[PDB]
Amino acid sequence: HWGYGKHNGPEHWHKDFPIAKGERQSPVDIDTHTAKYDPSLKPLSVSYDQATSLRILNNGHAFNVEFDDSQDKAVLKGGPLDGTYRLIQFHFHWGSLDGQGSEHTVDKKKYAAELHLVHWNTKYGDFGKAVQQPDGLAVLGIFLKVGSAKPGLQKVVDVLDSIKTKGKSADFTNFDPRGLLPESLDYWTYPGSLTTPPLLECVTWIVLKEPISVSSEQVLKFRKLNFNGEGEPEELMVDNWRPAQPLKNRQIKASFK
Ligand SMILES: NS(=O)(=O)/N=C1/NCCO1
Ligand SMILES: [Zn+2]
Repeated sequence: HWGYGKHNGPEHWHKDFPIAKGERQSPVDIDTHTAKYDPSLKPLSVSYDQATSLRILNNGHAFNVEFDDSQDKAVLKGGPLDGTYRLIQFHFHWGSLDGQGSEHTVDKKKYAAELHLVHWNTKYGDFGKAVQQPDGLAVLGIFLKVGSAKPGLQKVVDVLDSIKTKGKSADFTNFDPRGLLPESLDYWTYPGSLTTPPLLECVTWIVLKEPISVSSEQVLKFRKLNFNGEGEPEELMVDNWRPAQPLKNRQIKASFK
C-alpha cells in the first residue's frame, strides 16, 4: 500500500489518491514575510487538563497515541476555529538525520520532527463524518528541534521498545499531552489537508511558531522503530514526512504581530 519509500512514497500517492494534486494540500512552506497578522483571530484555547489517553499503536507509518474522544475531555477552541474540536490522537513525523523530518517548513527551514495533535469538530458527531467536511478537523502542529530533552516526551520514548513493529500496541493511559507544548501559543494558520493518504481536504492547520526542544537521544529512539511487521526484514521508521506542497490560492495568517 502507500508508504514513504521510493516505490510507494509521496510521488506515487496521486495514483490512488488524486486529491494529492488538489487545491488545499498539506504541508506547505510557511513564508514568514508573506504571512499576515490577522486581528480577527480570536484567542486560541488548548484545554487538555481532562485528557484521557488510552493506547499507543505502531500503524506502520508512525505511532499514534490515542485518546478517549467519547466526551469533550481534551479540546481545542478559538483561534481561527468556530466551535469545539476534540483530541483523538497525536503522532509525529521525523527524519533519518536531524536536518530533516518536519512536514511544514518555515522559510524553507526543515525541523528534526513535527508533532500533530489531531482534533475533530464535534458538530459532526464522529471523526468519520468529520472527514467528509471542509471544516471537519483541526491539527495543532508543533516543531521539534534537537537540543535539551523534553521531559514530557520521555514516557513516549520509553514505551517505543514495546511497539517496535507494525501492528503492535501498548497501554498508554494517564499521559498528559500538556507536557508536549512550548511556552508560547503564537501560531500560523491556513486551510489544508491530511498529510497522509487519503489526503482529505478537511483540516484547519494551526502551526505553533515556537518549537519544542527534544534531545538527540529522544529522537534517536524514534528512529529505532520499524515500518515492517514482526518477522519481516527490518525497515527503520525514518523519513515519514511528506514534503511541502503548492500553496495555490491560500493565505497563511499569523496570530502575532
Ligand atoms: N499527518 S496528519 O495530517 O495528521 N494525518 C492524519 N491522518 C489521520 C489523522 O491524521
Ligand atoms: Zn501527521
